[PDB]
Order: sequence, then C-alpha cells, then structure tokens
Amino acid sequence: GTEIELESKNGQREHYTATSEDEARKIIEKAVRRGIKRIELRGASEQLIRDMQEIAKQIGLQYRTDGSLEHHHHHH
Repeated sequence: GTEIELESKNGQREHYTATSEDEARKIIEKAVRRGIKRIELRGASEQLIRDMQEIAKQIGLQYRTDGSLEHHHHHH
C-alpha cells in the first residue's frame, strides 16, 4: 500500500493509491510521459524508491520520498 501524488507544468495535480510496487511504477511511468513536474511517493519500499529515483534523476523531475521501510529483509 503506497500513496502517490503528481503535479503538472499546467498547475494541475492528481492523487493515486498503489496496492504493490508493480502498480506504483505504472502510476509513475504514466505520469512522466505527460511531462509531470513534481512526484510524491509515500509508504514506498526501497526497491520502488530506487526505481522511481532512477527515472526522476534522468528526467530532472522534482520527486519527493516519504516512504522507506526498515528491517524485515532477514537472512537465508
């Protein structure tokens, strides 16, 4: 469960909820195609955060992160 915000150069913004990291990346890729200026990710997992950040840093998009989840990786 991840929350997503996006705002356009048109001064218009939208809110989305993603059930998993595979839904969240689909909201982001659907936003960056439009020329979205700002993106927010909240409750995001560390791989989704790196995946979103790798896109946002290459586009120069003003992303913000309010996710990151600690522990619970374990060993095997």
